[PDB]
Amino acid sequence: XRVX
Amino acid sequence: VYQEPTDPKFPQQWYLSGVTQRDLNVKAAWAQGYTGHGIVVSILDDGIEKNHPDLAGNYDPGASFDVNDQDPDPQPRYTQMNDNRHGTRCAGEVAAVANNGVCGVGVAYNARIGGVRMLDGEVTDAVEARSLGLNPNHIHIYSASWGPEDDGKTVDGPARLAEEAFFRGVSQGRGGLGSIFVWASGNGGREHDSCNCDGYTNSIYTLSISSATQFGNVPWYSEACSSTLATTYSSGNQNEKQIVTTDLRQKCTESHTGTSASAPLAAGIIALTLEANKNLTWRDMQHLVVQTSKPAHLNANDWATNGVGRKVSHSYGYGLLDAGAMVALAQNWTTVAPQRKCIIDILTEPKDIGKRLEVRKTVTACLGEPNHITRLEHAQARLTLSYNRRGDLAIHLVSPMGTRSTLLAARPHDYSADGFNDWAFMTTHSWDEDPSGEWVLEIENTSEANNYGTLTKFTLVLYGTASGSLVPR
Ligand SMILES: [Ca+2]
Ligand SMILES: [Ca+2]
Ligand SMILES: [Ca+2]
Ligand SMILES: [Cl-]
Ligand code: NA
Ligand code: NA
Ligand code: NA
Repeated sequence: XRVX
Repeated sequence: VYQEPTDPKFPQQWYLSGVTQRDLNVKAAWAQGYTGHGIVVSILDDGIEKNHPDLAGNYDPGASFDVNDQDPDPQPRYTQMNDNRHGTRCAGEVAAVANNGVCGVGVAYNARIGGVRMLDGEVTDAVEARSLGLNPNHIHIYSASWGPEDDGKTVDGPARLAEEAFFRGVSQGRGGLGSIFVWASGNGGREHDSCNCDGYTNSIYTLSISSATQFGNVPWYSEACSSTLATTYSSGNQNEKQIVTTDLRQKCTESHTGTSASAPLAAGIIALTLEANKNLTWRDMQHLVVQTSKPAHLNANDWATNGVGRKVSHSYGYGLLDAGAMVALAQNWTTVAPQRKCIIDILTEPKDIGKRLEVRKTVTACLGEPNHITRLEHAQARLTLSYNRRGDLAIHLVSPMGTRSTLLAARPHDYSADGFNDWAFMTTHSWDEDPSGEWVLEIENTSEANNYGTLTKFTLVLYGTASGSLVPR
């Protein structure tokens, strides 16, 4: 997997 | 007479108001009396600097939690690289304090703002679920500027706990009116990513928000797809202005960018709308966005008029949000009828894809039954198929009223041989259309390679009602  | 904010950087917030008409029409909502009073927004991200001089006045511990470290305090972890600045930047877009001599203002500068610290660690299904499901009778609106990797080869979405959190939120959250989930549609533009390969944006339970540059263009990072609902301004090239917000270490930044900035602005506009009518359901809010968003002067080569006369683009959904129009329409809004779901299993046998496959089916949309739909909301084509190189596929779905939704564009980086396993491709582009009649699914190989595969299941899932239509635009 989870990215900003 | 409404007096606009005096904050030092408010004049740099070109996207909130201006004489140029390239803005989100937020001042008009403020002038009608709506600044977010009484609404609670939570930023699900890497933390929130609750003591920031432009957030402390609006900070709400009840809207906050630290899921990464299992404590109540969402304060970011400070590092030299300032990695955990992202949530604070998103929060100030929603609800930075106004008229306090610091930085700029949030869209909903009198709303209450919290943060869930959940990205600064291993982001499991359980972490996501505990964040999406936080205090659902206190938090009204959740904003998420994160998701699966934008490498242009990933197909991923909420696992079981997170999907359960979405269903529990929209069903029982906010007193049964439903939690409002706002999602950034993605930063995978350079990789030719598709936001329908992201189950969070592609969910019917989220309002997926894309971006436009100051000059009205499709930013480099933008992902096109049929599940996007609407657009807010964000960054573009270096001649175009960017987003002004609260930064880590009690600073002010004028250079917040990308998809991350669009969802919080939408969350703020939705907060103003909820103040104008607190009885709006999660579905009401999507209807308001569809009806009030503005295509004008957004440049795209795929603008199309749907069956009820509304312009829609895969880059922008129904266009730019219009806060003044949202709050105005919310005030006397009549709650929509309960959501019906009509399930149509299309195939009678598997179909080889080859170079091109077209599947035509005439449907009655559950005629004569309690789930009869004459007024569509979301539609899904839930597809199960094998293919040797997934990114060479392009998939389109045409509604009975002639609206062609791109469910999947070619993804050059997607070499996967894993196909799609009941993947629920979603389109918003046929909203308010009558779904009775002929639907067409097109699957094609966009490359010269001799690719091969089989479509084994196509479920057409229609959501909507049987009442209350407007005269087409
Ligand atoms: Ca903590
Ligand atoms: Ca301020
Ligand atoms: Ca993506
Ligand atoms: Cl469902
Ligand atoms: Na409910
Ligand atoms: Na969505
Ligand atoms: Na029809």
